[PDB]
Amino acid sequence: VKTAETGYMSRRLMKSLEDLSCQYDNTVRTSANGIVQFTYGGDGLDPLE
Amino acid sequence: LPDVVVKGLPDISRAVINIRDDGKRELLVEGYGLRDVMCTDGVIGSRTTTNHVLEVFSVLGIEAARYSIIREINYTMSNHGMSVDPRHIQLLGDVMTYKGEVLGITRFGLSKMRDSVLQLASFEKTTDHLFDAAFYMKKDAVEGVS
Amino acid sequence: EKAIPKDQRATTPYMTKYERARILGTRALQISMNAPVFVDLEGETDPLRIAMKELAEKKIPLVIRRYLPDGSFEDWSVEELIV
Amino acid sequence: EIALFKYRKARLEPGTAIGAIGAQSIGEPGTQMTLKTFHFAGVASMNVT
Amino acid sequence: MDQENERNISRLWRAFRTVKEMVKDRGYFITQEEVELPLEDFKAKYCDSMGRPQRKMMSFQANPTEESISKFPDMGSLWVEFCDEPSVGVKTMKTFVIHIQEKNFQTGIFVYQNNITPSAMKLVPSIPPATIETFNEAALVVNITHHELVPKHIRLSSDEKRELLKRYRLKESQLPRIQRADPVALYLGLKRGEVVKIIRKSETSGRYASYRICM
Amino acid sequence: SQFEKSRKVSGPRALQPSQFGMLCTADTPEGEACGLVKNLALMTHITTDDEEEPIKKLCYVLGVEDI
Amino acid sequence: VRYDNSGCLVKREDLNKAEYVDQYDAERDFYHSLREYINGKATALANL
Repeated sequence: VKTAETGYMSRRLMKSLEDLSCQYDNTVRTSANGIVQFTYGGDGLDPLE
Repeated sequence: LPDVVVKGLPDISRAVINIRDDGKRELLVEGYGLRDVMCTDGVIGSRTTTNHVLEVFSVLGIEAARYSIIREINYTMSNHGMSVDPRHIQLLGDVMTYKGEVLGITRFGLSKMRDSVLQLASFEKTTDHLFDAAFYMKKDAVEGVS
Repeated sequence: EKAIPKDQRATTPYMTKYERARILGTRALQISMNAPVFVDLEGETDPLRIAMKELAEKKIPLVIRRYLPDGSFEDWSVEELIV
Repeated sequence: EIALFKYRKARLEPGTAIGAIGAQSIGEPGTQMTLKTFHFAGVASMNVT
Repeated sequence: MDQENERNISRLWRAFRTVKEMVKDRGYFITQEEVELPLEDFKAKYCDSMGRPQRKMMSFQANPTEESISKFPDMGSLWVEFCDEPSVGVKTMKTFVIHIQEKNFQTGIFVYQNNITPSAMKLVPSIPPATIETFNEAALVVNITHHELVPKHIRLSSDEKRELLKRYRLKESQLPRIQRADPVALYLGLKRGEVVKIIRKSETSGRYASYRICM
Repeated sequence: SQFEKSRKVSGPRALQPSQFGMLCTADTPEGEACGLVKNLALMTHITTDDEEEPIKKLCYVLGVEDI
Repeated sequence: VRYDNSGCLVKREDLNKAEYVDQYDAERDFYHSLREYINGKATALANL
């Protein structure tokens, strides 16, 4: 029964966290340039690196 | 008559006092107040935290609602392993409440900022978001990836 | 709409991994349309492979226009950017 | 030199779709849930979700 | 019964602490003797000889502390009062509005007692320059700001808002919004178009600030 | 077996202890019909309604009164 | 350089804690942590 819910929470969470990218002024914004967070995580560090 | 209250708070089911690893005693209730519970003789109103996010939002505010939602997600995942490197949790706890109100991801939740009609047409209960978009005459500048 | 001059550039002087793949694909799409190369390539095919030889030598005649969200052009030539 | 190079490469690069990464990093550990009844209480005092 | 009059005077004393802390947080001159007075300086100062608390013996006036004048030229004094009846009708708040219009008060906050009638809420936009705030004595027992979860909210000036929007190259619409009738906003009295600064204390990074704008 | 709705079922898919020797405790399909489709064991027998008439007249002989 | 949100610089005796916590604070805190890590080696070398 888990195979019927393989992506239902991840697709609904993808509806809002989709058009967010960091601009060249180190600010993460939305598609309509409305700013949402001034620096990423309070420090601007990539959690991958 | 035999279910009329006498003394106590009306919106709390029960209460259990619990012992930690040290010699301290902490009570816990299962209610919904957080204002009349915080305004109680015997306890201190310095720190108390509930699971309900809207209960914190109605009493404490916007900025104290995101600081609880970045740790309630952190609590329901660190009890299994699976580190989700909490900057992701802080990004989740900021896109839900950057408008001045805590509204989640539901049918009435995707209408927080997205002016895009076709992005909002990728959800269930269709044939009602197109007609009011054609009635109120949305300008709908294409900017989103959807 | 205003173009930032060379002495007022405020962005990072490094090359992003997102702007390494687009400049390489644009160079490889130009080479596949019979553009003259500027590298001593060994005899081979696949313009995506001989565009990496130009990127490793830094002889690509392009620049990377970096737009800020009010119009702040900020030219940023490729050879100025280091890998 | 090592401590400055590993910090200067660690910043979040401009243009990273950081909403799409954060939306999949949360939902993908969500798809491995069994029942797993736990409790934030003593000897089976409360059933918490 | 005197048992209901021994601990219910500390219920109003703890709110009397919160009103002093709130008028201190606005940027008004208060001293470190009226906010740190013990129970011995409150029994024979505010209540009756029989044992009940008085009503009209709470109202005082606070002036700005000679630095917020330089930060804000268009700001004056307030006039905090206290109820006489458990349910405010007409004549007492008409006396309050005539008092504010008479003695040249730019604002004044009103502590309320038990339960709000709908005949008293249509008059709250009375004076277009001078606004008033309607609190509740059950919502002023505990203090919201230093709980565990509320960071340091700091109201900025019109000279500091101009420096913020020029440095980020923004407008007033891009900043994250905060609503009216919020327990952070009505504690500090934010108007429409005022940027507040928030100093968050996180774990992965530490201490960092952000900015909100009020609607 | 037939379901009512496939949203919040959660009940008729676990193995009941009351099918010991009646239904097969191993052979179930793997997929959407997991637990909804069952099998009989070896020594079982599904019965039929016989008469219902002489059993009621036999209880009255054994001592029960009419209602 | 730390600025107090209204133009010019901050005071010299206002750098530990203030109401003017700006950006570039995690970077200088990382620099102070690296200073503290280097100081831990010389302290052990002097104690040995």
